[PDB]
Amino acid sequence: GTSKLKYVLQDARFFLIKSNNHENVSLAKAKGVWSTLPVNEKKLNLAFRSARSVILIFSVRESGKFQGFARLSSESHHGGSPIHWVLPAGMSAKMLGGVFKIDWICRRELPFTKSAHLTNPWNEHKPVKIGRDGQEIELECGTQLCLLFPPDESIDLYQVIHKM
Ligand SMILES: O=S(=O)(NC1CC1)c1c[nH]cn1
Repeated sequence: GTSKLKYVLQDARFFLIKSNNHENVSLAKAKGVWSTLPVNEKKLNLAFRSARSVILIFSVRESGKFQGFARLSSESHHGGSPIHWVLPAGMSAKMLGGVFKIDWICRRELPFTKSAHLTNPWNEHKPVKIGRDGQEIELECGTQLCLLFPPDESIDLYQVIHKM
């Protein structure tokens, strides 16, 4: 069903994450972590304190798809075990902010062709697939986008609900 998912998404905030490669999304799915540049790190930390759920929706550049979505479970923190991200050319690990813990809600893919009817008011009402890394997605658009993903029957949202 979709009822616990809708509960998790109620009054949530949504952010588009545009990964340079599949390897970084694979690492995030395996380890339950994400790291971003300080400009986005600051936005996500502010959002984490402001809302019952902050949802990251992931898309690998040139894939034509989203790869899933996850909920922030912490603010960013430094000093963990290093994560061997595959960084964009011209970028060192020192340029990253801290590490966010995340709980995956859906690890299934959604092709952009299925989200063509959804536009993001916070990005000039362009299709929600369009946006820079860290673009906030307005509540209604973000909720409908998440509801379009195939259900991920491997995930039990009971655990996610208790952290809210
Ligand atoms: O270099 S990043 O700020 N973070 C990670 C490498 C994991 C980034 C690039 N594209 C989206 N986010």
